[PDB]
Amino acid sequence: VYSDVLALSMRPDGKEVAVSTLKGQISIFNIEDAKQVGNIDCRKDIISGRFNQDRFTAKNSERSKFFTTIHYSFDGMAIVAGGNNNSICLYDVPNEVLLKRFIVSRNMALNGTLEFLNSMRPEVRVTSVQFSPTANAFAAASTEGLLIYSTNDTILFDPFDLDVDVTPHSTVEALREKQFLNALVMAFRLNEEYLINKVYEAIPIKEIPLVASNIPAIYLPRILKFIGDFAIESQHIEFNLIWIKALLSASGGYINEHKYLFSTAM
Amino acid sequence: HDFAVTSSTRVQIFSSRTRQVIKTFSRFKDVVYSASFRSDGKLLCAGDATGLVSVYDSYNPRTILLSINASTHPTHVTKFHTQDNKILATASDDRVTRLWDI
Amino acid sequence: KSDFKFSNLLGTVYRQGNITFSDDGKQLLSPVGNRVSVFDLINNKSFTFEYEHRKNIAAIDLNKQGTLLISIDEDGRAILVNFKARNVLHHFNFKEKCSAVK
Amino acid sequence: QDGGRVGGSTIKSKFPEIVALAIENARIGEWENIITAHKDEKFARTWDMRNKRVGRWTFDTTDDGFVKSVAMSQCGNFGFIGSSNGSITIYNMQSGILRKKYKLHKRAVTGISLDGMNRKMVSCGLDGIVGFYDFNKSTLLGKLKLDAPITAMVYHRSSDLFALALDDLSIVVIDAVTQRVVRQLWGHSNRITAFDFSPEGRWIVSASLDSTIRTWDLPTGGCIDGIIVDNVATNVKFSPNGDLLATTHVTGNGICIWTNRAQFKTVSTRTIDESEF
Amino acid sequence: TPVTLAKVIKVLGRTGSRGGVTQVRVEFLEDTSRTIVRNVKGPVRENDILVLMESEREARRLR
Amino acid sequence: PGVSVRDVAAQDFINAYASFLQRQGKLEVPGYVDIVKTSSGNEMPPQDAEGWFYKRAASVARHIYMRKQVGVGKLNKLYGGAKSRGVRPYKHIDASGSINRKVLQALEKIGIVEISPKGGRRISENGQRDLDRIAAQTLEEDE
Amino acid sequence: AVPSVQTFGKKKSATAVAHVKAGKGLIKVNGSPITLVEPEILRFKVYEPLLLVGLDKFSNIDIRVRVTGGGHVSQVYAIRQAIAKGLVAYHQKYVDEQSKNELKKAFTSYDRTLLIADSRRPEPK
Amino acid sequence: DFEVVEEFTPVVLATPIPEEVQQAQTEIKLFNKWSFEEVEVKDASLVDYVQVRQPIFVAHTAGRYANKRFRKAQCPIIERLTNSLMMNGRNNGKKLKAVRIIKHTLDIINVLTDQNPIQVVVDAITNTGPREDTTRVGGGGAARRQAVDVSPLRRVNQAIALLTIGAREAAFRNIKTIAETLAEELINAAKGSSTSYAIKKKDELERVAKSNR
RNA sequence: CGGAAGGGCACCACCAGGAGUGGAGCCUGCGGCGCGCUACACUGACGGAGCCAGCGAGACCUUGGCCGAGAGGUCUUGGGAAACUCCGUCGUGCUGGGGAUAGAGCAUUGUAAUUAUUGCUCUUCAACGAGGAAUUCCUAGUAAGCGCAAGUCAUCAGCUUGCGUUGAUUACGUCCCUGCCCUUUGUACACACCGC
Repeated sequence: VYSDVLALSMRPDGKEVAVSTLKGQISIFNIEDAKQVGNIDCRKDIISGRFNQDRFTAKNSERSKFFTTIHYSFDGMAIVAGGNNNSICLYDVPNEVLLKRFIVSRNMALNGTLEFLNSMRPEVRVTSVQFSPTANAFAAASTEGLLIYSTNDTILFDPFDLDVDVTPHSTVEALREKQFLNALVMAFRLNEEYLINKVYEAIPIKEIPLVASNIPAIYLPRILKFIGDFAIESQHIEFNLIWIKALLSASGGYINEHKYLFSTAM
Repeated sequence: HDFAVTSSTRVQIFSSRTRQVIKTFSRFKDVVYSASFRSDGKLLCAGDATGLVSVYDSYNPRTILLSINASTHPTHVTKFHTQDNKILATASDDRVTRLWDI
Repeated sequence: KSDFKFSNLLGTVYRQGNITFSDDGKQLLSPVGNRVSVFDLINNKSFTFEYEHRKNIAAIDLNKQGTLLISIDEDGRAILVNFKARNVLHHFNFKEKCSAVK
Repeated sequence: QDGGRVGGSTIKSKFPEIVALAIENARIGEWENIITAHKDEKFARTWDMRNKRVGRWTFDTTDDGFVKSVAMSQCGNFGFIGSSNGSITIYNMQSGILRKKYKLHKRAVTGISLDGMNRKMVSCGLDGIVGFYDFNKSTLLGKLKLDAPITAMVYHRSSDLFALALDDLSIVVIDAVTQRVVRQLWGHSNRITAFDFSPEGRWIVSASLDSTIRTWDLPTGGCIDGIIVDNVATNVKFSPNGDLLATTHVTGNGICIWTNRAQFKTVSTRTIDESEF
Repeated sequence: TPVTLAKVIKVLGRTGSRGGVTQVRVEFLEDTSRTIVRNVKGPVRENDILVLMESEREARRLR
Repeated sequence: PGVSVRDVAAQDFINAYASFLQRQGKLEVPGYVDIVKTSSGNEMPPQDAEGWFYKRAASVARHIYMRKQVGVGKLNKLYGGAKSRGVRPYKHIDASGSINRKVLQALEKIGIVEISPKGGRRISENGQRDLDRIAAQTLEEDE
Repeated sequence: AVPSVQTFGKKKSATAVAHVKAGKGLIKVNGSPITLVEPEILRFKVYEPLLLVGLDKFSNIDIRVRVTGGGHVSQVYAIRQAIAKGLVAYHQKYVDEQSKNELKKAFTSYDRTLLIADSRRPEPK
Repeated sequence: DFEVVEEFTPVVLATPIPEEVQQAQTEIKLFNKWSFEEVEVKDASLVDYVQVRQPIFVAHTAGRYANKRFRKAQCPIIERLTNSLMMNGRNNGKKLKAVRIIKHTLDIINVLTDQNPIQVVVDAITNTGPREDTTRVGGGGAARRQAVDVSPLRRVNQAIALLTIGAREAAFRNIKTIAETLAEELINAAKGSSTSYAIKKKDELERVAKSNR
């Protein structure tokens, strides 16, 4: 590489490495070809911090202009990065951009927290980051402890392949007229937790196997993941277990052939 | 812009603006008899007095791109096809004409 | 998929200042350096408030009716927040270093 | 930078009124991060925020058409200038230089947006055609054609959903990934002036010359709220935190601000548009 | 002659086979079910395609 | 707009200038050009005996002008290739200083070059101008 | 003064200093136009960066390359490396780093040794 | 319909750049003379081993293809051919001369058959790679031959080796030269003429395998 | 003392290929054995043209000038290699690949015996037509090709050792053979595995 690598991580499938160097560029290599698939600059999207005992600015110093910790996501598509700086930056591999940037702490007691001072000591730094193997949250171990960001709110309208006639009222009407498969598909197309929950607990046992047979392969992963994240803290055990058994029975070969796609789900 | 002339054991390529000996062919043993270009203007074919014609690309005398053995009698006339790109015709002292594919 | 909220803080279950119990007695509020951690005892869970302060929290208090939370750092900077939604309502500035709130 | 002359008037007078505007924060203090498209001007200006000054880049259209629309990319490096003649020029902001040029509309381009991923770009003009381009490559993914002329476009990059305010008094919500109309909001009795998405992407607030401000719940596709204001609202936006509504009316120098009770609690979603009205 | 294609699925190690020759299990490309244990000579790795003049025969060890 | 052999190729320029010198005629070639050997390491005289002397003269002019001043010994060092002593391995052999000096004297008599202090052989101004003229000629030779 | 950047390319034992300045768009090597590199089969091996990235950039940029040491092949590889590095350095210093990254991506996609040397350090078993 | 304008001032350079150079810009060819598109491997099981995907100007990449086990499979096929060509006592270490030979050979292939030199090369390789072969089972002294299959990389290696040795053998002591003899070899191999050394040898190997399978 | 079972490693083994010696000439170490260098040509030879290195720093080198085909000599100054590449000639014939040897001529070196050595030139054109039996060596800037420089206490001057240049094909697996080596009290510490 062009300069001192100092952090490394590896695609969960096991084909690529992502290495952060001291210029602050996250290069990404393909292993078997030993070649460079692509790199992501990071120099400008880093909010360093000024020091009260410094003589210079918080921009023109390379105090923490690089990332000492990298980690992938478990779809292999995203990267979390953190360093001695004040920022935790979330990039994504395949298109070489940043999705998000969090600021670790606003606390002027901690040293590198002021960008412009208002007219030895505890500094702020992220010593190591990781995603979660449930891929709904990630943790960053920093000077102030183990911060844990999560998505378990899901207050967000993130629909998928909608169409004009897919509405919550239409889903309820589907339930009343007993096309449980159609109701579940429309529930996911809307992609809203409460509607998913309602239809899921609505459909009956003597018909679960038919639905599990007829769910489309696009929605196998989303349904598996939802069932898992619901069955942790839900009390309807054999409801969830009949569901999972029916799912595996109806579609097992597909999951075996694309194990890497159903990783977090399984 | 160019034309080929037969002579004693020698085939000469001349230009049009310059009208000078542009290319030299002397890899024959005896005097040549016929010279003909192809429709594509790359291959010139020469019928010699050995009964084996030599066809090769223009502007590359240092290659005998093809040496086709006709009858033992010396070959007289050799021509390309016009419409076709890859057929040749020859006539020798054997009173028989030969059609040849590359 | 690309949205994350600060949902928890692990380590440092208590850093400085007042510790309090909730009305129902089911929840313990602790001040961590900037933020406030809530430990829900009967359901065995934890939680941490999204908002931060500017310096270390110096005192906390919970309204008896279990609605409001005042929290003051070391310079009168006080933030008054709601629970049943977990949002910051206002933030006022008591100019001298507070010592206790009730 | 060349150190050459600027040829113009010796006395100072301010720019024409600012018609369109776009701004990003991803690279503040490093170069310009605001484009303003001025009224009846054949080029847009750059503005720098942290310096609070006008930057050193002017963005022409190279088509002799006024700048009807501008936009700017989430990475903060690209600014787009959509003419009144269909020329969609794409400029690089650090060096204020020209990088690309697109030509699909023959009427005035009235809205540009580029995904929060810098992959797809959507354009919408008065002639009634919407053009889905790729931006990483330089091809055309698709080209839809609605009924009436498009007035304006608001893009929500979290969910890849953008809404076009039309002339037959409708909003049309179209999603970029699958390239087709998902929702069609009817109800405004008059020209639609401004509209905007919720940070969570569940609501559209639309203000129209019937002195009305409505809020549509997208999932049910229905108006859950309608307010009759005295002065028509000439602009409307949310704060990135879904807790302030900033609106501007036709009279008064101010900017009215609104709090979000639905932020502090729940709100029923029952269509009530004609119900009140 | 009618030849057939196959995809290697697993190289079979620790079988005592003559140097240079290697055991291998293939599954036919045309129909994904049926699999044959063949021998190969060159360097071979998993998940590449290999040509059979015969389908019926199955390789044995080669001492 | 002002070119030079620095902008022209080597072989094309040498051939063109050699032809120009053939046509011009006044070069005063020596009488034994057709027997001389050009190197003790060579083993048969040059093939094109009619103008190889002119080709050598043109190459000398190119070398001097690419350089600035060169002696006959420097020319001999530059031109003299390696030999083949057979069963024993090879060793480096200088060129024909005699031919180099008839070339050099002929170029002085023509006026292409002028003499050079610190001892040496430099290019003359008129020769430089004519060299640029012929370089432009062979550049726009493409019509 | 004038914008100028200077880079080095290095094959086996060939060094190549590449000077880049804003100019009329000429590429000279050893005082001669680049169209006259020596081995004449590797003319395209050295033309690589220009046709990889386009030429209008070179139309605004002026380039000067001096080479010393190594053989024919090593010198050629040094030249191409020097040109590629110098071009990217200039685009980094005087124009947008957006185009810097596009250039670097295109170069590394085509052949990475355009940018980073292939230091063939040995291997003992 | 729709267009993208990328170049605005027509490109001029203070150093003259030949026109074939700007066409090479428009699309990379080989030797600036032949495109790689529509060059497909007419035989499955062997694509992803014979590589013509990524374009190349001259077959002189110095990439490290002998470190790991199948970087040969990642090499461009033409460079592999030229390297195999530059193989004999008096030939070692003249890659430039090998390149010249390959260039003249390609030109000659086009002149004789108009279609495409590189397509001809690829077709010849695919056609001439053997398909079965007999190892020498000692049997404890009863030396016999046993028929086994052959992996695609070995097929490619042997195809190239057969062609190269055939050309060198057929032009060792003969008025022909290596360039034209290689062209003849390649053309007849694409034909499957059975008059080429390569096809003859492949048939002999496969016949032996067929016999004592 | 012997046997069995299990596991590892190797260009003294398998497997794939490459390159040699052995034929001829030359040189020279061991006494017939063995090591170097030049050949058997067309991926060449020949002729013009193009030019790209690095190690090396204790009457001498020399830049430049004058003649001489060459070799060489004469007058003045101070203490940038080959293979390679571009065009041109040659063509398959022990021919132009190969230059042994022989003859003649031209200069240099010491010296005086018309002594010897060196270099150039002419003419003379031998063996050698790719090297049996065998046999050794070899996995990446590696085999092999090409030149240059120094002789730094041993060893080397028809040679040692450095440095630069050009740069591959085929394995990168396997214990099947040929060997060789290890183990047959888990000893240590969870889980699992194994169980004279």
